[PDB]
Amino acid sequence: LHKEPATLIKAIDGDTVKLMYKGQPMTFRALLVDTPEFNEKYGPEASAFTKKMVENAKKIEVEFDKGQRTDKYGRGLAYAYADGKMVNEALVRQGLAKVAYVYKGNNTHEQLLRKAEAQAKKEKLNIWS
Ligand SMILES: Cc1cn([C@H]2C[C@H](OP(=O)(O)O)[C@@H](COP(=O)(O)O)O2)c(=O)[nH]c1=O
Ligand SMILES: [Ca+2]
Repeated sequence: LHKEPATLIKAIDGDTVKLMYKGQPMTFRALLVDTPEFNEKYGPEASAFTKKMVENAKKIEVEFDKGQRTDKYGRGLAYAYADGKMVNEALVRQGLAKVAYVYKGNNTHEQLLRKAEAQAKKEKLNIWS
């Protein structure tokens, strides 16, 4: 896989963000994770965590996996990075997202993310508290 440039347009919630990619606005959905909706427990915390990460980044990148690049709602499906740090992993590591939506052929980072989830669960963080 390879990282590609994007720029922040607007934070949306814990696992979606609006980015400009190849010059076009798109809503991205983070691969392999599920944050609570804003109306659910830890939803506002997941939103704030992703907002801070993408707003403070000097450099955002997206990395597509090997499979589907957009979902049925037209959202981009990618791993998002903020100054080299994976958003998807960081949410899981902090107990603000569960590993989820693991479809065959877009699952390159699945075991990296599951290792982060096991760590957050051991630490009883957030969703795992
Ligand atoms: C993360 C992800 C979601 N989706 C679809 C599955 C779910 O469909 P349904 O809307 O029919 O439940 C939805 C979950 O996204 P959200 O968690 O953003 O609601 O997005 C994919 O198709 N591919 C993916 O990789
Ligand atoms: Ca969600």
